[PDB]
Amino acid sequence: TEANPSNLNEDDARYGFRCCHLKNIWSAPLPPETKLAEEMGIESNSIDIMGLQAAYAQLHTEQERTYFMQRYRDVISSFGGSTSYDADNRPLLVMHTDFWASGYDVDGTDQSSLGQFSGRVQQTFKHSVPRFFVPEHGVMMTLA
Amino acid sequence: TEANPSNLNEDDARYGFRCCHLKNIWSAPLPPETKLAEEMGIESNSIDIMGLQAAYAQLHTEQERTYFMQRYRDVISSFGGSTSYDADNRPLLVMHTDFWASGYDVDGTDQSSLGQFSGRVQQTFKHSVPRFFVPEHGVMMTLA
Repeated sequence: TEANPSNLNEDDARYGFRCCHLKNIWSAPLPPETKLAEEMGIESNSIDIMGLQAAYAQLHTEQERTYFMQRYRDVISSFGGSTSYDADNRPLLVMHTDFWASGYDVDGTDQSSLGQFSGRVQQTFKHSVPRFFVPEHGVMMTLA
Repeated sequence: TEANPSNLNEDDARYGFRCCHLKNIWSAPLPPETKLAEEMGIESNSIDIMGLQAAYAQLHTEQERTYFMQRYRDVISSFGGSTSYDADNRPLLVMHTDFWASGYDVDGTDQSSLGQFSGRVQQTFKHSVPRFFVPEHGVMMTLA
């Protein structure tokens, strides 16, 4: 929530924010506040089995939310409904491309560099956005 | 359970008993003694999860009963069996008809009644019982 580009720090402002590593077991853990146990109160000597039933149901709603419905839009999708991008002010994703960056090695050829190599990665790529209709004034930003 | 027509009160005896309003949220509530919680005892520090399981099962039988199997005949139907009308001494329903009672308005036509109306409801109707076999002596009663 920085208010001005001037509230950003050296690195961020010049290179952009940092993003998440590709997903793996250690970089895609369940949200840190994930419940590991759900307590349910009980009268000194008895337990309301009907309440216990509700308790679970309630928990279920809580979990679903924590695990994958943390964003309003996703909760509404949960019900089988939908939301315009104006509903939560989300930028509209118009096109997403992804590709691997490969290249070649350069062979060292002098007395000491003979048998050495330097990797030069150089990948060509196309990123094409199909004719899009702009309903209101604004910006079309493309990032990498 | 009145024993003699003479044990009936003025209104009842002359006009018949009162019946339930058409079903709606406030006139078709779950039977007043419907369970809102089912307690299950538990040893001071532990709970028998196997018992809890049975507890629910038992409850289920209790609920089903309260909600819709309060009559013997309905419990037996529950098992996929059947009962003669002699089993619980139920009168045999031979024919049930239902219809709406509409009519017309009568227009007022004198100096003060001009522009006034009186509703006269008058509905024609047929109630036909298909040839029925009477197995034993008795009565064929038709009520409205």
